[PDB]
Amino acid sequence: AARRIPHFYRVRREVPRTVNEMKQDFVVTDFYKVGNITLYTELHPFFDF
Amino acid sequence: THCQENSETVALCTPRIVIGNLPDGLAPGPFHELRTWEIMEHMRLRPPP
Amino acid sequence: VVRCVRAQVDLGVEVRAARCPRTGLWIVRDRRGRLRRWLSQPEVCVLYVTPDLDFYWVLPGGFAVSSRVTLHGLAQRALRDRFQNFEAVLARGMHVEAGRQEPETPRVSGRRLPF
Amino acid sequence: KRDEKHRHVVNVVLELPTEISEATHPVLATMLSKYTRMSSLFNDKCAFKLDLLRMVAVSRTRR
Amino acid sequence: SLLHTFWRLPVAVFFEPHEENVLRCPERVLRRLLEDAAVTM
Amino acid sequence: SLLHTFWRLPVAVFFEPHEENVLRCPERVLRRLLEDAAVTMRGGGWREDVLMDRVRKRYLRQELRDLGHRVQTYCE
Amino acid sequence: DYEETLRLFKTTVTSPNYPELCYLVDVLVHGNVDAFLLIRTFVARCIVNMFHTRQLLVFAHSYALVTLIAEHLADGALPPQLLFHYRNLVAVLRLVTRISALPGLNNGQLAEEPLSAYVNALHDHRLWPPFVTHLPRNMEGVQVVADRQPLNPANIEARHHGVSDVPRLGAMDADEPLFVDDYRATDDEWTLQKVFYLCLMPAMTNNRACGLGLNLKTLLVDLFYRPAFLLMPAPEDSIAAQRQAVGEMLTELVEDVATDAHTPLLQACRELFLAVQFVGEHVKVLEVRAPLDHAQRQGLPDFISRQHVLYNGCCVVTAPKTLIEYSLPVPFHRFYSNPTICAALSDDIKRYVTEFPHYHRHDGGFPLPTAFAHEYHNWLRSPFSRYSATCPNVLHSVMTLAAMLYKISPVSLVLQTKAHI
Amino acid sequence: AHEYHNWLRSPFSRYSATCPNVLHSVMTLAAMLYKISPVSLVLQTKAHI
Amino acid sequence: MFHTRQLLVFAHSYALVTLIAEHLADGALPPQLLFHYRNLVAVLRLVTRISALPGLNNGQLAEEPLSAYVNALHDHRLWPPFVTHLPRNMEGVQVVA
Amino acid sequence: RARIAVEYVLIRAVRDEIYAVLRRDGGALPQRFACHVSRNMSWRVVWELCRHALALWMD
Amino acid sequence: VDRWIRHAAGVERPQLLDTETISMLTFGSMSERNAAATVHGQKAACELI
Repeated sequence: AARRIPHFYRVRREVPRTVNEMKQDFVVTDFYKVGNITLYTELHPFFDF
Repeated sequence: THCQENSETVALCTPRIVIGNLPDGLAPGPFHELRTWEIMEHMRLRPPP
Repeated sequence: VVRCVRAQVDLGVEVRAARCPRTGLWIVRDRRGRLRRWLSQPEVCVLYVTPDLDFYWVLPGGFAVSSRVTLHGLAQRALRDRFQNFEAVLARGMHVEAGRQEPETPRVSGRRLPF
Repeated sequence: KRDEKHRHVVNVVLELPTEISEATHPVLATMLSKYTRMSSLFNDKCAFKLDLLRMVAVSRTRR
Repeated sequence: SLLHTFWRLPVAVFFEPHEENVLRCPERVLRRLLEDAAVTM
Repeated sequence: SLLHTFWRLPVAVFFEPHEENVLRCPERVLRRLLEDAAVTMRGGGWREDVLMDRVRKRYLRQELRDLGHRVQTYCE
Repeated sequence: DYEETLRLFKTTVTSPNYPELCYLVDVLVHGNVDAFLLIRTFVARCIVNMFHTRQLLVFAHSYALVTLIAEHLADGALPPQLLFHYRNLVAVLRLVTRISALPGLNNGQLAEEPLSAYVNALHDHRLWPPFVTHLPRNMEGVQVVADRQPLNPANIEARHHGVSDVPRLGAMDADEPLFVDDYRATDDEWTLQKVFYLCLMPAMTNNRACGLGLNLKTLLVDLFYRPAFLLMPAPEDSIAAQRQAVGEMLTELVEDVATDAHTPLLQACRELFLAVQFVGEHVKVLEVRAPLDHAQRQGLPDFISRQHVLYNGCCVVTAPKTLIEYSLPVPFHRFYSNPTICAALSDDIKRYVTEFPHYHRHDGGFPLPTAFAHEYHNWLRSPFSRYSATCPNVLHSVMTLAAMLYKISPVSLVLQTKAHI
Repeated sequence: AHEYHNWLRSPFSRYSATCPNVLHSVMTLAAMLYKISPVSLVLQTKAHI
Repeated sequence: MFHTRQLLVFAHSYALVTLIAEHLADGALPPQLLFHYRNLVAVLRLVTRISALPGLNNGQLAEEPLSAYVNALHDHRLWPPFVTHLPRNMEGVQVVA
Repeated sequence: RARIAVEYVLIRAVRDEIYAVLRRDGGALPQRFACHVSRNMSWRVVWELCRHALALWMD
Repeated sequence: VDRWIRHAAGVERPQLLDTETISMLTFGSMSERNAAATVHGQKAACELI
């Protein structure tokens, strides 16, 4: 696969965004609002879920 | 507005596409300046290079 | 479940199966109860195998290669000792009565005291 | 005999222009002595090429 | 290539999610997918 | 009297599935292509042989290394 | 006052006209010290000439290049401001590893680990720099994965130099045998390499750098096969005759970057040809499967931790124009994955960017391949790449990355507590 | 002369006359091109612009 | 014209200043002059950084990306008044003569 | 080798069972699963995807 | 775009029928579900841009 990484971009389909990338986009104050979706993932300060 | 067809005066509606299309009486220049400085804060460029 | 656009196959799929009341065709569902919806996706393909060892191979559109799995070309004892479901002996934590509700496993702890 | 495999590992395998003879190149003789001791890897001749290139590099050092 | 359907006249659908979804990807998506199947071999 | 859009139900006409609405052959050409892809598997890989090659090259590599350890400590 | 050296670093890393041979000399030397001593005056003339024609300071992409320059080239024969600049870069390294450590309370050790490797991840040997040139000293829990089994038998790691090892040169694409130059990295230079490749580089480039490698087995064989290299003594009548003698490719590579008024071109390419005896191997993507320390193992003890590093590769800041037929991009981390460079190198990635223009984001939102998609198992999560694309180019914005690498262990809580942090 | 149907309206040209020659004043022309789509109206305020 | 006058030339074309900042950047210029064109393209990159919202625009609702809806400086329908080459994608665009 | 090979040759038996039954019917497989279809859709590409899919399952 | 905006605004898809549509014209419905618990009583806040 170290050689074959052009074969991954041979396809024309995008990647789904992960939850941790879906958490970084929220600004500091509305993160506690119901407009956030990934609050049910956030459970512990020491462990991502 | 009222567009002028061939010996005709008709009404004409057209979308203002961007935020600068508002008149300065409703949204002035220094408001745009301060908005850009707010955006420059938001991308951590409030001291510009 | 073989997914060609991502080149990822699937090996263990548990699925519930039933028949429609109106027609004799099959309906597949999740083991929770959710309807399995991969059959609409055209790029994917699926292979179903039954507890009485029948065989389906469904490309999208519900059309199915249908057969039985052949195993007469394999020896009995090799298949019997290579993999086999296991019947348990009685140890600490299980009931002497069969089919009773099991209590908690012994679970020796690296977190608590041994006691 | 020996000459056909030496002209292989000089001209056919190594793709050397022939005017670099033996007498212009002694470490070439020290390398063809061990190049002929193996029989595989004559498809990836560029490995042999850069092997003799690093050999003429390491021989042409003042240290 | 084209299938032989038992029911002659076609039928609409209410498109329930509890109904199995019906092959909604059009022909340009199938063109993209044949390109993906050609390039992944 | 104005052209406002409203939420209509998603209507798309299809064919209800039956026990004999059969999918036809792929115009006899990919039928033949799948026949060639079927019959070419009589000569080729076997997918259980490769593990035997893995353990064989592993045993060959370690055994020649033990032979080198033997012969290097054979000339004291 | 390390500000102007960091300004020069920012203007030499974000510059689009970086000279091309800095990457090839980086993969050529592999940070091997006597290899650097052989090529010493060549790179001295190179950095002096290239700095005088253009205010960028070259070789700044590699940690190994700048540290060998500052340790061995420091005798003289250069204008002293450049040596001061390199000494300020290593002093910046020293300052941020003083910040990352706890100099107040680092007495003794625990479970045969020093306490400073428990509080911040810049000192643990489990975390690796993305651009590894030599194996470290400490591989206790570490599993190095080139293929299906990890390379725990230590006998598949050997490489000799200057002996004409012909089978390893034919096995430069063989993934299973590993070839290292038996200079095991100690702990402090492991910390400095982790600083340079984890922290300083993306903080200066705003995560616009990339990582690539060369197909040097088929690159040098049409780069040194001209008989001016082979029939060297142990010409120079005109520069055009040297140009046709050296071949077309070496002309625009080494035109003005190393040819001062005292040396000709063919002399300089002979001196760079001296260093080919340490050729190394192709680029590999290794996977580190080390678990955590014993403190953080107390929660989720079966948490393996995968971390993809590069071997024999080069951190790059631009697309090398004349090496696109012999190079290949490896976006393998949320740092060093610039979609512009990977678009410029390979064609299908450029096709993927032109069909999905929203993947031009430099903040780690670029899709990594499937063998790098363990972002929950990575040591450096998406907050880091989210932060680094918009951080300023300031020394405190450098040291803030080492600040965010403070570990969450109970002993790190004790240590940050007793220092009132 | 069809100015309503034109993409860039009049007051961009009216602001650019007395616009000072500073780099931040250039960015005012950039951020005056924020579209007024409903998708822009949720994308702008999500970063509290 | 930077020595006997005090104005840099070819500052009225993007298509000029990119080729100046890239292909005249390989040599044959005092780097004081080159850093002005480098600062020009850095200014342009800095101000197209402020146009989109790089912390938010990761998605595709249509063939257009997310960033082409927030600002007009990121969609293919908006054209500069001076062109040398046609754009890559002209879906909603039609040129007329 | 046989003790490893048992399930793999069972998989091979399944694969040429598929091959024999697609040679048996002539290649016109019927429907057994309840999902609606569309006539105005090219089935050649989903047939090619089926071939590629059974290939990838054998790999 | 209706699938994206409603998800971005946190609004579910409209669920209705033909006999439900005519009954919205005459009377309407209690389409908004009551909250699970309200300590502040009922709520009302309108909008005017």
